[PDB]
Order: sequence, then structure tokens, then C-alpha cells
Amino acid sequence: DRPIDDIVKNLLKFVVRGFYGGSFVLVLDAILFHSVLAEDDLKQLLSINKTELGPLIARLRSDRLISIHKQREERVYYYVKYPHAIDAIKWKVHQVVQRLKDDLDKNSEPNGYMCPICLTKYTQLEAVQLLNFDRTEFLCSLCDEPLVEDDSGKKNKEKQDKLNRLMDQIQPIIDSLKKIDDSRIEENTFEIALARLIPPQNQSHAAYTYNPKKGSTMFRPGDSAPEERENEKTLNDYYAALAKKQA
Amino acid sequence: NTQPTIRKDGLKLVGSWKKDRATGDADEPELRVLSTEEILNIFKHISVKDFTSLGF
Amino acid sequence: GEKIMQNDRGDVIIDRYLTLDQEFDRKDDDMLLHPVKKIIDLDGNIQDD
Amino acid sequence: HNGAPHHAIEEAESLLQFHVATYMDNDIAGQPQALQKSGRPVKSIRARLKGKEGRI
Amino acid sequence: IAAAALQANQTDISKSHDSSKLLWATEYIQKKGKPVLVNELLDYLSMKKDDKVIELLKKLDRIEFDPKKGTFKYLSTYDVHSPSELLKLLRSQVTFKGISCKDLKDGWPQCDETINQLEEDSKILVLRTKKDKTPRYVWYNSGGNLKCIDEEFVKMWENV
Amino acid sequence: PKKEILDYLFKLFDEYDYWSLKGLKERTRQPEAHLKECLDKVAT
Repeated sequence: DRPIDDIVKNLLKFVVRGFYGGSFVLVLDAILFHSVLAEDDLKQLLSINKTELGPLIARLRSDRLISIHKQREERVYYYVKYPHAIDAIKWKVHQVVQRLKDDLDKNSEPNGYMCPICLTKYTQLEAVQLLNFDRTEFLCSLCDEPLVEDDSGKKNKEKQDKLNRLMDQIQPIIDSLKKIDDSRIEENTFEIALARLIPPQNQSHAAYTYNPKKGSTMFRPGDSAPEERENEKTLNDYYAALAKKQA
Repeated sequence: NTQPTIRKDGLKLVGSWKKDRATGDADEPELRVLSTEEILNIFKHISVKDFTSLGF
Repeated sequence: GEKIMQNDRGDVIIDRYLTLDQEFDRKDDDMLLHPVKKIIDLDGNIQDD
Repeated sequence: HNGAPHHAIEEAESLLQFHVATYMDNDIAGQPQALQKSGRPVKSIRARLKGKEGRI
Repeated sequence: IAAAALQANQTDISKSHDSSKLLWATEYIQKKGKPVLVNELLDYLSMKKDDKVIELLKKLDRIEFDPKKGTFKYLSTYDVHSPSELLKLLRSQVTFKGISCKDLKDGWPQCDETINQLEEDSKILVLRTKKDKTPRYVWYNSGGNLKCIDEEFVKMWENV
Repeated sequence: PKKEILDYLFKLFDEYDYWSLKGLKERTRQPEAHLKECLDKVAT
């Protein structure tokens, strides 16, 4: 379909390949290669168990990546909610960016002190109020220990470089985010993934169909969108002339 | 939307949406135990003047 | 010439071909695209300024 | 966090809510009693603050 | 005297079952690394005529007759003995079913080393055990490197 | 006794196609690991 959806899928592939386990890589690649899937079909394809499946599925629910669908035919299906997924990704990358930027801003500040007897850190101001009468060094309030300076000033450039190279690594995600913001997103549903059903098996137990309910108003989160060769020819005509004669 | 009729029971809360909007009478009450999470969210979605009306 | 409606259930067997017909429509529109004469090109007209 | 088969979750959270309810009060409608060792039931804060020499 | 004992214990080719005879014949085919002619069969099972056993052996997919000469050859599960063919097969895959190393060793015994170096090349999606890196079902590396972001950045990501 | 029990197995599943392991074991009285590796090589 749209190449931006393909960019989204490849973005998911890159994100999991760069930030998550190989099992997560396999699971998300398989369920993007295919569509909504039953659990036993996954067990058949990957030859896996519920014990292995549990933490991975739980983590994917935690990052709000794949919406889990359940229906009675109960058969459990799984699909990537695109807007919630990209909003979670945007929130996480925004949080990472703000976290590391404030880390660099804080690491640009003076490092501070600590008293290693009580293993408690001390700020520069806390050192100022804890000085000696000599106006030279700083003594602890409880342990009465001469304050020793924190070691982060050399770490300032290290955290800056880690920030820089992490932005370099994350830059394709930024570009895909830019193209996504250029695009306009349609929200995934289970039946939308049914319309793009990609069957792995010809022996799957699950009926990958949606069966709606009348008389029901059940509302839940995660689902909200507010010559010789001439002779035989004449002989063939000879047969046809004789055949039409009897008729 | 339609509301249930909540039955207090044990240490939890169940709903029953009769809702009367099938092709027929809709005699299907959704006997669903309301999550503390969704009660918290919907309580987060109340107005300030609604608090004052309710006495909060 | 009928607007689709989710109230209609259709036929599931025939309606499995819905996305196939959709990508047929996309391919056919791709074939139908062609350059336009500037004497009548409203796209050039709206790309005046 | 690990494999959640969705049939221990309900009773696990029910036990959690039950126990925090018990710690808050043990003078509730008589479906539980929730005693510790030994047979004397655990006194909760309502039992600590009730009439006749409970803190007031 | 051991040879005499083995000759005395040698069961005649008139076995209780033609299936048993054909099973021993498939053992004889598999233990030979070359397409063996029909005379090798006449050597092994001591009979000359074309049989229902021989006809079913011809009908066997794993046992291929040679119309040119008669060299019956064993047919493996996979006709892939190069990593180029392996990658072509992986790219030619139609579902995400993985492939065991055993039937790949069938035909290509030097496939496990190839799998290991392809994983070190990060060109595959291998499944390896937790006791040790014992390769199992494999898949094509549709994306980039598996070892993509450094351990400290992945670590602080897990802190995220 | 590989070959003898192999043919003996062929009569045995000919007697009954759903021949169980316990029914197999009483019909053999043999080393069981030797018994189990023979069974899966041909059938179930």
C-alpha cells in the first residue's frame, strides 16, 4: 500500500533491532510479515512455549506496541495499534532526549562533594555551608569528615559525546518520525488487519474472522477512536460433408 | 453511551448494561467487573464544578 | 454507484476481494496518469503563483 | 512482569486489595475475618480507634 | 573366527518383511556417499529381477534412479550446500518457519560452521540454545545488523 | 537383536495399529532405550 506504512514497518524493525532482544525482533518481524495471529499458530511457527512467550508479550503490551485481540469462535489475536504505538515511541524518545539533555546540563554544573564515611553526596552549596573555620576545606556534619569532591567534570564531555552519537544512531528514527508527521495516520483495528490478513498456515486452527455482537455496548480502552498437408484438410472437409449429410 | 446498574458485591464492583438497543429488547446485561484503573481514569475525567456540585 | 455501509454485511467470500479491487484501482489509476497540455493545464494555472 | 496466564491475575490483585482492605479495617461485612497467628484476629486501625479505650 | 561368527549370524536376504529388506537397502544407500548403480543393489540384496521392492525404491523420492546409467542416488531434504544457496533459500522463504540444522546437515554436513559464520556476519536469524550457542531453526535477516547499538547505550535504554 | 525385533514389530502393529508403548513393552521384555529408538525409526 502506502510506502509510509512500509517505512513504519521498517522503523519498527530498526527500533526493535536496536533496542530490544532478538526474540522481540523475531516476534515483531513475524507478526508484521503476517497479520493478526493466534497463539498456537505462533507456537507452531517458532516452535515455542507460553513460558517463553509470556515476558515478550508482556513487554510489548507495556510499550503499548501491539494491541491484543480476543474473540470467541476464545481465540487470541494481536495487532500493532499504529497511533498509540507511534505516540508511545514519540513519548519515549522525547523522554530520553529530555533525560539526556538534562543529564548534560547537570553534568555541566560543578560536580559537588561527598562524605564517603556515610556514603552521602554533597552539593557545592552544601559544601559552602559546611566549611571549616579556616575557610579552606569542608567538614561533614555527622561523620566530621573532610569533604572530597565529586568526579563528574571529565564525564561532561563523555556524556556530551554519548548524547551526540546516540542522536546519530537514533537519527533514522527521527527522519521516519518526520515523514510520519508529514503523512496522516489511519488507526489500526483488528478487522483492518483482517482486511490485510497474511496467512502463514493452511492448517491454522483459528478462524481469522470478526464476529460482531448485537445488543451489546461493551466499551474498553485500547480500542478507542473518538501438397500432402492440404489433403487431410480436404479429407476433414470430406468427413464434415458426410456428417452433415446424415444430419 | 449507556450506563450499567452497579451491584455492590464483596470488595469489587460489577456492572449490568441492559442498554435496550438491540434489534430486539437487548436482554444482555454486561456482567463486567469494573476495573479500578478505569474508575480512576473516569474519575480523573470529572470537572471542577462537578466536584463542587458533588461536594469535593 | 452505492456508498458502502458497515450496516450492510455483504458477502464475505466476494468481499474478500475488496482490497484486491482496491489495489487494482491504484494500479489502474497509475496507468491512467499521463502528462497534460499546458494550454488547458489547470495544474499549471493554479501553479501560476 | 513474567508470563501472565490471565487466571492468576484476578485473584492476585483481589488478594492484594483484600489485604490492604484488611489492614485498613477488620470490622467489615462478615465474609472474611483475616486472622494471623495465633487465633486472635489482627486488629486494624478501626479496631485501634474504636470506642472504649481505643485512642479517643 | 569372528568372520565365521558373523557369517553364521548373517541373516539371509529373505527377511520377514520386504519393508525390512528395503530399510536395509536404504541404509546401504545412505552409508554410501555416491550414486550407486543397480549392480550395487544386486550385490547387496542377492536377487536379480526387478521387484515390487525395486519398483517402490524407484518410486521413493529420496532414492533417484539414473536413466542415463542406473546410478541410484540418495536425495536429501535440501539441495543447498553453499551459503549463497542458503541465503537464496532464505530470501525465497514464504513464511517465517525456521529450519532445523539436522536435515540441513543432510546433504550439507558442513552447514553448521557456515551458519555460525553467517551469524557472526549477522546475515541470518539463527535460534541458539541457552545451554550453549546450539543453532536451531533459522530465518533470513530481513533487517540490518543484530548487534546494532552498543552495550552501554542498550543498557541505559533498558534503564529507560 | 535389532533385526528380529524389527520384523517382530511389523507383525505387532499389523495385529493392532494403535499399539501402545505399554503393550509394546510387555510384548518385548527388552532394554527399553533400545526398544524406544527402534520404534520411532519406522512408525509410532
